[PDB]
Amino acid sequence: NSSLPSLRDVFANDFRIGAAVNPVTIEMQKQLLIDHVNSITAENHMKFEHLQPEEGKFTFQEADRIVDFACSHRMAVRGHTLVWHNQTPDWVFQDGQGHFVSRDVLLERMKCHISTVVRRYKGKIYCWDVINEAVADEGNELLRPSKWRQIIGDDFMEQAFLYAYEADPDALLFYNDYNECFPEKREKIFALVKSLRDKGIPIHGIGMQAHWSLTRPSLDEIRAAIERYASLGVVLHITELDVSMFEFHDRRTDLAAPTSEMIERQAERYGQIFALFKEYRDVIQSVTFWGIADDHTWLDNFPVHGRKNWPLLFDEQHKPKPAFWRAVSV
Amino acid sequence: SLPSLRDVFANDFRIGAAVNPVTIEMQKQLLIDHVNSITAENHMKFEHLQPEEGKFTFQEADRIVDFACSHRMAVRGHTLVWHNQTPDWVFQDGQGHFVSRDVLLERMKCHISTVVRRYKGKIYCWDVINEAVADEGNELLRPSKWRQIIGDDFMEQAFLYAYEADPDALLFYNDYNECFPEKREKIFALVKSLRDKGIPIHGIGMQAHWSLTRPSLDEIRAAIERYASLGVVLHITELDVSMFEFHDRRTDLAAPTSEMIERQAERYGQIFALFKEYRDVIQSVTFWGIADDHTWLDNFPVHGRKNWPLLFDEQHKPKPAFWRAVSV
Ligand code: NA
Ligand code: NA
Repeated sequence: NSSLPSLRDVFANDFRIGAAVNPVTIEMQKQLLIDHVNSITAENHMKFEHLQPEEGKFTFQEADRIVDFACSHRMAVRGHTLVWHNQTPDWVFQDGQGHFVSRDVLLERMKCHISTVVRRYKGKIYCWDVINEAVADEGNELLRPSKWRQIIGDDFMEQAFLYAYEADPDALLFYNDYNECFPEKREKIFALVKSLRDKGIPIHGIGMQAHWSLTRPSLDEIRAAIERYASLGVVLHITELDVSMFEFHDRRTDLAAPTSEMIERQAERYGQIFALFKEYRDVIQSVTFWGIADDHTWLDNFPVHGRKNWPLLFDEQHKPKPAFWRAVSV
Repeated sequence: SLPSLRDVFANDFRIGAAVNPVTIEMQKQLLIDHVNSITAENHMKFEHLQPEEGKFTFQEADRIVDFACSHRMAVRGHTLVWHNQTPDWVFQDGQGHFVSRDVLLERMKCHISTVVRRYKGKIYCWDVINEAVADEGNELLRPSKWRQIIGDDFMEQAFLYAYEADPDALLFYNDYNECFPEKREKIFALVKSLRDKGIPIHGIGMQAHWSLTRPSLDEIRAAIERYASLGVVLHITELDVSMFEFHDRRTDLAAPTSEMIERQAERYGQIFALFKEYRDVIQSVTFWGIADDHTWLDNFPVHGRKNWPLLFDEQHKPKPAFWRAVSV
């Protein structure tokens, strides 16, 4: 590593380079993070259930440790995430009686959470994934079902963005989602963000999660999605990048190591992706990987529990993989 | 489908490889995919072209030239007059005594004329004189039989014979350790002297048999500048980056270490950035091979010790060095 290029430095004129972390991986992967990144996202500890597990019980200790680490290494922080259909406790939607709460009560609870969390980190966190994954990932409807949407109505997203803007009007506010380059879902995401900007809602950016495979989305699909979203005038962040060794249909559990062909194709794929991101450096301002090295990745247990995946630029011993050298040489 | 080296550097310089007929077959697709210049590693040296007086054995050189010409590759001719790889007959009479100056010039002229005329129109440049400057000491030139018999104008004569045989060729002085300041100044003085005398010497060949740390980038830049100030063409003729420092004769390693691989990558990125910077004065960069399955450094200076000096590995895959070189 002594003579290795530093990712944040190679890309200094193009975009920030980020990693998702938690307090345990900050300790386990500390030197890689120090050597390579200039942005951090909490993998889990700024989600609703990890910040307000019971009403009026806020548990900021883990998030605080992550922000302290970033600020002491001059790293930016992306806040992830305020309003999502997952990892939100049931209390949020329920009354004492158990029944679903009203629209007005859920809006009050949404405003209080957003206000308390965003004001705590104002001046340290420069952007927030305000809405995560509201667009349908299947079928013909625009929006996924969720209790937020069921109880408030379809303007729940408008309200979330307005509450976050009031809490920190200097933050950049994002709509964040995955499968963002598949054309049908891209058109839904575009339509949604267009309609919010067309009402004056303070949505400043689109977060492209980029939970990609070796084959999907194609490079033409990524190009088309970057152009489509940039044409709205928003900022783009690539927010959760990883390149899975398995396609969505491949649910094998038996592989104890990637083949040479997988390792070589992943290297080619990461070179191709970074060349494209560099080509769109005027609209992409940050690329965050959902991790930093193959000793920790959510893809070990998703979408198949208990297997192993090798999705990042560094291996389990924190050494650069063939993908690293192609990524940094674009 | 990787970037092609000749394409990456199309606006900067040719990209070459040393070959022989066995490595053209073993590395054929890498050559076709990457280079636009070829040098014969061995088979255009005097002992491989005229092993006995009047016996010319062009078959292997012809095969290398045919390959190049069939793939739109230039050819650098290597080498006409050198103290190495020249048969004993050249300097001897029938009674085994050394021949006179005039007989050796006749032999030098006959060899150069026959060899250069055969490839005229196909080979665009020649390393006419190889490695004439000394290692150490204050003496400018190393002793050699060529120099002993003819006198110090042997180089002047070789260049005039080569020019006569093909006035359209670029004629080079080629040498190694070309960026060490003491040797650099001798090479400068020698070429300057020939040039000012009107000798048709057009180019300096910088062999660039380098290590991970020597010469320094500052040494390489000074040498490029010093030689370019002569007004000659510059070719990097025999580039390789040894995983061992020259005096390191260690034999214990079966594979490059991660540190070796990563330092070599940084080194090759530094060197190509510098070459690119000096694109105005450098017109070709040839490596002394193309992939680590064949390299003279596997047996020099330690016989049978493997080295890993080039941009592609033994399986013809790009190394970290490839990616940093093309990144510049
Ligand atoms: Na940018
Ligand atoms: Na040039």
